[PDB]
Formats: sequence, C-alpha cells, structure tokens
Amino acid sequence: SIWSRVVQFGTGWGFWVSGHVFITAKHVAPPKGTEIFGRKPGDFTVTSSGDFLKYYFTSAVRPDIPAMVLENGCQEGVVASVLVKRASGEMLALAVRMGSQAAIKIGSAVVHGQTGMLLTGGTIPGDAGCPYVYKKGNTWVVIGVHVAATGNTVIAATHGEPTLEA
Repeated sequence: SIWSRVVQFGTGWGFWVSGHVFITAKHVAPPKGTEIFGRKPGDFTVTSSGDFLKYYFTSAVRPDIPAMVLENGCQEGVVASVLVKRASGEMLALAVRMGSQAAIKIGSAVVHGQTGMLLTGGTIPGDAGCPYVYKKGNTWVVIGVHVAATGNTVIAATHGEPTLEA
C-alpha cells in the first residue's frame, strides 16, 4: 500500500509523501520545465537541497493517500527500509542500518547525505529516488531518497526543517 507511493520518475524513482508532495533524487529527475503527472510548471513548485528534489503541487495529485511525516534523516543505528522498486514491478524492502554523514560525487559535483549499511539476513543504479522509511512506533516516516551505493554502503539524500528550534 505504501508501495503505491513509489513510482517511476525520470531515470529513477520518486515517492509521494502526501497527495501534494512528491520527492525524488535530483539526478534522476526530468529537466526543469518538464510537464509531470499532467501538470505544468506553475501548478507546482520545486525545491532542492543537494540531491534531494521536492515537488509541491497546489492541487492534490494523489487524493487517495494520507500525509506521511518527512524527517531530515534519522538517529544513527535506526534500522530503516529502502523501498526498492524494479521496472518489472518487483518490490524489495532493503534493511539498512542508518549511519553518519558522508559525501560522494554524483555526476557534475559532490552532494552530501546520510550513509547506511545494507543488512543481510543489494541496490542497482536505476534504484535512485526510492524512499528510506522506518516505523516510528505506530507511524511510518520517510527520512530520505536513495542516491547511490558504493561494497555494502548506501547514501540517502535528506531534507526538512526539524519542528523544534534551539
């Protein structure tokens, strides 16, 4: 069901956080100016940080879904899931122990994101944009989008202002 929020997008995948909010890896997204989901620029606004790309649509695109919480990464040691879809429609929930912050070259330049360790009981380059999620008690929470793999290590791009200020 949460899997219906994961859809193909550009050269990778993206994730519906809510009916109005779509997130993806910037490096797989269609060019700025492209019509998406039958919507023209103007009907949506685009924000980016590093390899994190976020679309906000004025009118809901997926009215069938509730808003999920979007956090800026998670605590170290948290075991999250990478919701990997393949073009065949296959669904692979990859367990990942979230780690600390690293950088990596992605195309033109260097982005920064939260590393993670793929747990065995991996990813391929067309998996970029798939969501990292975890259950916080009763609530599913999205913490970022898949950017790249390494040798066991994955990187997630993150985004979001924490509710509480210092």
